[PDB]
Amino acid sequence: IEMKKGKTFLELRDESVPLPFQTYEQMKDYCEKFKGNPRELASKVSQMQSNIKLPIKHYEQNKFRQIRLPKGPMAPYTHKFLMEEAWMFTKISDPERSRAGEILIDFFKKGNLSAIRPKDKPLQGKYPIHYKNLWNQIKAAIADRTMVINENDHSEFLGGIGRASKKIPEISLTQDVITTEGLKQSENKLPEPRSFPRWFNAEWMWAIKDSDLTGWVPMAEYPPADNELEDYAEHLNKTMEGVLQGTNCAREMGKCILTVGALMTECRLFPGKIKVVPIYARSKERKSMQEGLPVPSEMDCLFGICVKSKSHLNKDDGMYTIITFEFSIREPNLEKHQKYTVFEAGHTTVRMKKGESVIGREVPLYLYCRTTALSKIKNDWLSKARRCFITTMDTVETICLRESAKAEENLVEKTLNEKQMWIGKKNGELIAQPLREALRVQLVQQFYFCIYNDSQLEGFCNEQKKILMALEGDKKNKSSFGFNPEGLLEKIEECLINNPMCLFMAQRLNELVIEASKRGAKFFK
Amino acid sequence: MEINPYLMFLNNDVTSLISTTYPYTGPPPMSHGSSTKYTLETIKRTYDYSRTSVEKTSKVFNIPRRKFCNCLEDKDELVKPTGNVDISSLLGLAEMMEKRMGEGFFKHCVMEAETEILKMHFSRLTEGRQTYDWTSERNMPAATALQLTVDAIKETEGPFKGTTMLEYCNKMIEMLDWKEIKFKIDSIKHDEFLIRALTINTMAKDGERGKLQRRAIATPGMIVRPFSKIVETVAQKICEKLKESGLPVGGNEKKAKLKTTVTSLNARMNSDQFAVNITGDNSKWNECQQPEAYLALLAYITKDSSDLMKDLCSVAPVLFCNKFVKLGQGIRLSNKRKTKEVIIKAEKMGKYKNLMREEYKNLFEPLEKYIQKDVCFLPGGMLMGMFNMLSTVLGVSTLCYMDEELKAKGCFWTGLQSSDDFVLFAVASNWSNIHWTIRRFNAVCKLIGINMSLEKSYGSLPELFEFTSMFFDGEFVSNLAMELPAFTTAGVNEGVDFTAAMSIIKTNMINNSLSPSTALMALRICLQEFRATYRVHPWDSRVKGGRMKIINEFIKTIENKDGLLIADGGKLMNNISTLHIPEEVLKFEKMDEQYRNRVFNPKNPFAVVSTHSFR
Amino acid sequence: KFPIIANKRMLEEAQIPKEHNNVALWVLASASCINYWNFCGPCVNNSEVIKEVYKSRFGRLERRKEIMWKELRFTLVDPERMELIHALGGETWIQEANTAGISNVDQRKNDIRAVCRKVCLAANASIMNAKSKLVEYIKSTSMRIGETERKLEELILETDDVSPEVTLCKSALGGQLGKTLSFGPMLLKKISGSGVKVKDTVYIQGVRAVQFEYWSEQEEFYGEYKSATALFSRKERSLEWITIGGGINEDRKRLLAMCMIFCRDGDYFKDAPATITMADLSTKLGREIPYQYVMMNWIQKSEDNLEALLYSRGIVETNPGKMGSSMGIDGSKRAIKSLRAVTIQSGKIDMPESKEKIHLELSDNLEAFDSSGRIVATILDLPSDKKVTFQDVSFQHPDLAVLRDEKTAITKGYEALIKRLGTGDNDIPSLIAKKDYLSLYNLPEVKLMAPLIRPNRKGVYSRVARKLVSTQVTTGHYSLHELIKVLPFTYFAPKQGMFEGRLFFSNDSFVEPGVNNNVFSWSKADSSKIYCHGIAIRVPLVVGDEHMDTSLALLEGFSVCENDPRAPMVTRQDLIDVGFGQKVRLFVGQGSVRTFKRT
Repeated sequence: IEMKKGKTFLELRDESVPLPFQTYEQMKDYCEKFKGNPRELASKVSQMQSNIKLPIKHYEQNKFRQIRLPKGPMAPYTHKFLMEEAWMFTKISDPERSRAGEILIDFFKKGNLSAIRPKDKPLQGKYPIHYKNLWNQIKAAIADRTMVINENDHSEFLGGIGRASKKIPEISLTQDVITTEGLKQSENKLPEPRSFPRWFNAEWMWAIKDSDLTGWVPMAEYPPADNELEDYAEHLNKTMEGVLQGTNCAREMGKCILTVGALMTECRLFPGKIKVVPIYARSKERKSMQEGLPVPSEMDCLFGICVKSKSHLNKDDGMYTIITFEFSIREPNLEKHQKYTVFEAGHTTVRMKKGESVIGREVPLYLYCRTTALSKIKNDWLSKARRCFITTMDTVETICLRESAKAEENLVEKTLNEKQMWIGKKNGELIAQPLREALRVQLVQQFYFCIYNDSQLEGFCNEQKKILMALEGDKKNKSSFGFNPEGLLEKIEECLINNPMCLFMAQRLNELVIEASKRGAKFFK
Repeated sequence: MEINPYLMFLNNDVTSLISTTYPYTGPPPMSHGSSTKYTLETIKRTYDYSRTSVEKTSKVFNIPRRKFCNCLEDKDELVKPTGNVDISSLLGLAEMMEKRMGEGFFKHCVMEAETEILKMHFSRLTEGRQTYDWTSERNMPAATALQLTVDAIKETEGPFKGTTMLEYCNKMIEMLDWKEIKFKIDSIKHDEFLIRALTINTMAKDGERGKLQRRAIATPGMIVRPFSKIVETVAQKICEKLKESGLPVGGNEKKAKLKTTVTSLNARMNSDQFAVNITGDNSKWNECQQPEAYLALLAYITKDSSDLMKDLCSVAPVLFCNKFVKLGQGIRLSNKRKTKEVIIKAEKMGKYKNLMREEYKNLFEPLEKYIQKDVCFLPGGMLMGMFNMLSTVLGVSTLCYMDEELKAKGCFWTGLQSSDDFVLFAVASNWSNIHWTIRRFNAVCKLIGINMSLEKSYGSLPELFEFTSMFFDGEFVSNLAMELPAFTTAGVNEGVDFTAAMSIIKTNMINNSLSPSTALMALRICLQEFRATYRVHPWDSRVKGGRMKIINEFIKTIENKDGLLIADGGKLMNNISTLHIPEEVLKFEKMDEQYRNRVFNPKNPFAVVSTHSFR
Repeated sequence: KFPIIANKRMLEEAQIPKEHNNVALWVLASASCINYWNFCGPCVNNSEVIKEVYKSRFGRLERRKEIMWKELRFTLVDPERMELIHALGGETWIQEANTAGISNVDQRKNDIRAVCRKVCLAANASIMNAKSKLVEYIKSTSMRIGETERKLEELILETDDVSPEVTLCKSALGGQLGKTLSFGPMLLKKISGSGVKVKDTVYIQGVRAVQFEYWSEQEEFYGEYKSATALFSRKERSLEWITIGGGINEDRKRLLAMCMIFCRDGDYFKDAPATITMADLSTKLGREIPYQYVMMNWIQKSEDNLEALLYSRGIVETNPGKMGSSMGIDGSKRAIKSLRAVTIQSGKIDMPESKEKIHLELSDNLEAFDSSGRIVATILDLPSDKKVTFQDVSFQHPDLAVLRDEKTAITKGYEALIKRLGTGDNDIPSLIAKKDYLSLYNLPEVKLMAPLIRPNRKGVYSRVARKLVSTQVTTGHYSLHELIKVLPFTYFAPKQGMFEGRLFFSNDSFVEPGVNNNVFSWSKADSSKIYCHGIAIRVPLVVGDEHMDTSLALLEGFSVCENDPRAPMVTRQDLIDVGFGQKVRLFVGQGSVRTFKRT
């Protein structure tokens, strides 16, 4: 028994070999009899070490430097939906009509949508007429009880603005044709660099606040318990959920979830067709106007509408297109809102408590129009936004066990209610809050990571780790040493373009090293 | 007011908050693609890291063959990557490692791998991420291409009745010499079939934590698959006995290895000496590994063993010394206004080179020599995520080095190495000899292509180092390799997906990457994901779905709602202490006997084998 | 649509019709077919075969069911279980669940030490009767210790387990000691030397001053903190030298800081931190505190204080040959730089033993003294009060336990409401049959429960509750459960306002009609029971229909009616503007909708 040999294989084997050897047999004999001569090897490694100039820095004599950010216009809003400038009409939830096609029709019946009649001239936009005619067609379709749109003139345009052209077979090609058409290799465009955003902090703060309504995110049930471990775990999970669910970030999470759950089905059952889809969410409880305590109130909310183009999700890496018509009661700013076309759609009403009664105060109303694309992978990634809770949970438990182990006793409530964590600076002075209040910041960080996820963010997060470890070593009086910091600075500066999250994180990281310079000796000013 | 979610790093550690820096695990929405330009840049950097210029036209293709091994030139600026290997030093390191572990070590390992292979069925090859068909010229799972190959063999020259790995390999060998080969219908000649077998395609999939540097992960065919499996089996049998080998497994065992290493160090180094750490990160671990050195190493290994293994292990190396690479989708043209756009393949880009831009041109002409129709005759490198065990063995060989020049100075080193990431521990008695030791180590590493990064490799005093996302410290070893399932992509069956997810969560808990509350949250999340996947809900809920209409109609005939299945308006009963236990085993005695027997009825038209399968 | 494949004869033999209710089910088939098959299909008896085949899994389940779960504890590191090691013990936590072994001694030690801590703390409520209240608590505290119902007047002596509380409570009994000490959680001991007390001052904010005491002579001791031995010598308010035997990063830091405080070495005994000036309160509610315990407490607040204290101790650069025995700021075993007068090593320092027993004298602050001062224990070295459930215990004397909480108050109120029934005249059923509800708004028990009500909006709660009560009484349709649930609110004048659907107590809890809740729950088929935080209570009566009529216990001026989807969903506010003969749907709970009609 043996591996019966061919011919071509043997020829290759005798061919593909090291330089001095031209046959497998010579190389084999040299190998099977290779002996050790550590002296020549030592001389060789010393020669290599001599002809190499390996620098070794200690971060103390040659410290780091502040990062040089790009320069130019501010980075605009990028996410698909609106977080802080949003607005929503409300109504009671019927379990017999708990579907988008039904919720939208019901919202439309009372005739509050039909009153939305944007005027011709916008404030800032590009193709207002298309958006306006499309809005009229949407209302018409909803009136017809079918979410479909037959005519394909505007959608076709707005979907083809990205790319649309003819195609000539290579076989039908000559040199004279080329010289006539001036054909060339399609130049590839690069993302333009942008400046630091001056609105991220506001959105973060707004998200930290507590919403009036609560129960945006649905969750599963809690199985039985059989010992103290599962009881403690259940207690901790319930506490954290009760703390977060009443946050404005949860609202956006639930909205994304319920809208993607419908888009992923529309791109599946009505591909190649134009459909209409709402941007809605469902609540389960509020806070009394006379008392700051929770109260059961199941309700539905509609922030806007999202139209769908032809989507097959099997070609062009499954890229498809949509169009958003969102509601707002806050006039825009030119920088943050660049991709948005805006209108003024009549007025609306606001409701607030008045003693033992409710009143209504009319305000204007705006309509935010925008176009954007998506894919199947982005859908699978957004639908799984509940995982953000898992990440936040880990951070909490990390803090709530380590301490509990140092003292050897349950310190969960004590640390949650007492342990102070720096969150920011006010009036040139630090700000601290309990862990129970910093959970919100952690969750918002994870969420924003989930939204602006991209290669740039991957590089930023993979690189900042080294700076963090170097800083930690500095704290504990350890002579951190490196090889080429400036190269790392360049690696990090090259991945900073048209992604506000990375820019904000870089600025805050510079601020961090600045503040730590008061206690560290590895950073410039 | 302002915000800075890093100020919590001042009065706290990093091992407790570092997780907040990276997003949650899952499929990357980046869509890292495998274009032609990226592949060409890769090939260029490969040929360049070869610091030589020699060639030798072959006789099977009439093509040059850049022989970048044992022919080092262009010594200038050698801190940058290199690929020219020295065989003498390689065999010397292998000899050192053998001496350390023992004499009949390699022999014992190769014997074990052999005996394991003998009783192996070729069907094993069906277990693989993906491959590249040599008939349809596409990428598919292993089973599909295997069926294609076997039925083509049947159609052309009768069936394959071996039913074993060895007969399969010998059949492949024989097929290398067949002049005509058929397949469903069409046939081909010898040269084309050879090429197809030596073809490779660049896959875009790159899914993992840390870094998705696998833009152009390889996707070989089926001919070379079994030999690669054999070599990997041997390299694995070897890496097990090595203390500094964290590849085959991770977690508990990994922490054990870490602490064993550290304690042995503390108990070995003399009082005068003081240690240090380095967070190494090998760069271009795929564009500097050459199969020729692997071949010489395998030869030196099997030198004293059955010639069977000597010849067998020498198959995949040569198959990688000659590997045609499938260039991705060809470039496209366009007029000024972009109203017209032409599309051309790669094979014809050499026909319109006068039009492409410079950066794309200067990257194409020097390689036109090696092109045949649409591919590039890459004579070396190692792009696949293969031979990881073998590369790890080579690294461990690098670490087991020691001579008298060091001993005289009272210094040494040690550490641990993954595939392309490692951690070093130097020892000395002066704040300068440490630098000399580091430079010596870098030199010995560069002698054989193993390079190191400078913008991603740092160091610090002994207490703080990082390895495979496991940020070690004086204590509080923190992991970050939290995995999760995915139903939509892998819908194996309704019955088996939840139990598999429970087992996965249990495992993650074992590796300490998960905690009780975190595990419970993940469970309550995966349950909802499952339900939404198979479009199922409980009975209490007021849903109106297609399965739900009939499920809501048939709910009033039962009382043991607890015993109901999740797939059938059920509720959860498992918990942390009941993961290894499937819900079925947990509800058997509780399910109303009627429903029970109605489910476990083997007289049905279709892990506990349920009447819930999706054939 | 029908991706799932199936068999054909297997389908017809089971008579599976397609589109049973517009569900095709199907060779191919859908998934709903599986539901139709498992809900209405053939019946087999193969349970035994399944169990036999899956014996390994079902034996694992049996084993799991064969467990006696125990407590868990957070801590660190200084086959049948491998199937569960994931859930048995991690690295920061661990559970002592056992299988067959039983021995109840160390748990008994924990219980006795906990209760001793408890009682010794309870005695810290006066200024003069310390010893008296203490001893009387002891004599009034008995326990079912282990299996024997023993008292807590002999266990403290029979036991041999050094501790601050054991000693602090046994000295009053004239019990024997072991020459051991307790400076906070740390454990100390003397080796050689001796001295005398001496006084000195220390400033706060740079202006004030406070007196502390120390020793001026040389004296060596043996420190011992969790997972860490040590040896050192104190001389004239300063630490001369010290050596540590067993290494743990966190433990070595706290032990060193505690020994430094014991030696009062450092400048923070000359001046004080700017954090102390925030308080300058070396005092309890009405008692005094030394400077050492204040400093310690300041350490417990944050590790930054520990780092500052350690920086106060001189830091220098280690010289060759000493790295192996050097130290770092974070306890690092070896480092280029270390602290002055330090020595690290491996192996725990063998602790000496003293075979000489003595008795001490308690003071006003219960501080014990053996001789030449040399305090051995005190309350100052104890943790803060930690509530823990005590079982197998009897505690009779006042101050035993407050045993008064809003939850228990509500429980007792409801128990009284239930007992009042009493199946007799001048009780709930007689007033019901008589239709005299006004008297219900004047009972004593409701008056006792009134203080537990949210005061700001109690009028509206009372209004609604009286509405429900009268509407259920007059008509004769009622349900004792919901009545008793809402009664405690029918005791204050009714007023106008906005109601939401919940009745809130003063502890931020609440109750809601027509639904169940932890505080109050009940269900049919067990109507003789009323749960209160899971505590099942009994009804002195029996009913089969008095509760079945709840059509008026949900809303005030409405009554349930037959379901009708056409009726529109509404809220609790617009209800006022409804008419008659106008049905309306409305949520009565979580995903629970019901139809209602006026009157």
